[PDB]
Amino acid sequence: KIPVEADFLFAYSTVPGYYSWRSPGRGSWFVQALCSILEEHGKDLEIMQILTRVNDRVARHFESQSDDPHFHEKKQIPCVVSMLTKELYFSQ
Amino acid sequence: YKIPVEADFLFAYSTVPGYYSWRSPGRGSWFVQALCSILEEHGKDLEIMQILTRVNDRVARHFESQSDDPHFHEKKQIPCVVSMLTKELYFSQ
Amino acid sequence: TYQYNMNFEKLGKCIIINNKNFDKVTGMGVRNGTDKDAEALFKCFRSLGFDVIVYNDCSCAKMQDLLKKASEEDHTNAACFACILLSHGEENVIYGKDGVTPIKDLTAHFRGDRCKTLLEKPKLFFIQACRGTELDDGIQ
Amino acid sequence: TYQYNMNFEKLGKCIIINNKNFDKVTGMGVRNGTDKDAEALFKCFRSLGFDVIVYNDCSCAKMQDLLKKASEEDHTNAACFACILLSHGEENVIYGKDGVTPIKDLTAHFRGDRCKTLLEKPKLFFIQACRGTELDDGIQ
Amino acid sequence: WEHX
Amino acid sequence: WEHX
Amino acid sequence: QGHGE
Repeated sequence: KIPVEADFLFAYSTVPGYYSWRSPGRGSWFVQALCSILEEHGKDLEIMQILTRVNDRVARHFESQSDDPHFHEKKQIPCVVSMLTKELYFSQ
Repeated sequence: YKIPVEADFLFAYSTVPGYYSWRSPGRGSWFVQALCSILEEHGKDLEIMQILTRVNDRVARHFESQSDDPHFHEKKQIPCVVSMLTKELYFSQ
Repeated sequence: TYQYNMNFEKLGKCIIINNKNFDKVTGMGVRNGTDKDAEALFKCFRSLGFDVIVYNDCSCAKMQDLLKKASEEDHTNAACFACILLSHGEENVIYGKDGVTPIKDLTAHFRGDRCKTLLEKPKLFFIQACRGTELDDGIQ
Repeated sequence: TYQYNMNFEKLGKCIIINNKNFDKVTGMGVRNGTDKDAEALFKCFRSLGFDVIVYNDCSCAKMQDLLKKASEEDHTNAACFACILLSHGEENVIYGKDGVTPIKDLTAHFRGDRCKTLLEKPKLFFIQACRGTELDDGIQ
Repeated sequence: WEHX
Repeated sequence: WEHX
Repeated sequence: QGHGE
């Protein structure tokens, strides 16, 4: 038998309860980071290594800019939830 | 410049949201038994996510609750890993 | 062994739900830049080997039907499945053009007991949406 | 690079909360087998290089205070931090012998802005507890 | 087995 | 910079 | 494959 919830992987652009920043001209932070890491390592890195790098890229390379002193200089950290039971590579 | 306050946290739950987690009165829980087992064998040479992925497999496969009730009989369990880590994690070197 | 088997004819189907415009009743504004994401995403997953299709401004019933239908297909020759949701959202839920729909109800359709052809195969969901209103201030 | 820097004087503190007995009023029963898990974990984490501490039958106030004080010590010379919770639970909650307390409130003491010395360092939490009352039946 |  |  | 430290 196999657990019915097994082998699922969720990659949220943000941890529970927070905002996800999106730039009208450049697109969202999460997607931007995800695409650049995948278009450069998608074929050679394990899914978890990839998303970990996306996590860092989003946590570092970004910082919001808005008027309201309340939404000024804000950060973001993606969240990965894994029920995988094997390593995942998109090749071979 | 800055870093998110929620960054660098990793949560390894014995079960997915909304479900039970099994434990033996003489053996211990499935998640812990598995975790310790894998850590003994690979704690020093596997990335944290590799170890927990292997722990997910072991819990999902090896075990099955043996109870004399149609409801609690032969049920499964799948661990859950939540990661906000921003780097690979090795416990040595 | 220790890695999922990728030795199949197809890598898998990739559903990209790109919600940009919403109904007035929802009170949600236009998600400018979401088209930029959808296209970058389309190329990336396409390059990985996915057979991706992009559905725009979907209603909650539409998103529900899309996922349900996709779970009913035959993935016997597929290595895995992937779905990307781009929309407005709140903790545990996501917005259709006409309202909100539970994220679990979207992914539940793929539980092992409801999609035999994807059993033991990875099911991936990438979500770009909000999950609350708290802001991360950062430190140092 | 891509790995957390592990070159510190010590690997880190490993806090184990071993909850076995609960107040009759909580309606919770004895968790037989938990000492088995607690000893296995301690032996296992000591081998990894952690300075492990084992706590038993903790109240909610104790769990909270215990972790708050840990987040206030000086971790400057540690590579990371690890906490393991063994108790009864429900979605988002962990039991004390006392009653119930949110997991988020226990881990928040270590957020980046409340524990500057563990900043940019991995904060690990292993949790053995239930998170609802559903049973996974299995497949195949 | 029992549950937690 | 807006939000979702 | 196999990760490399």
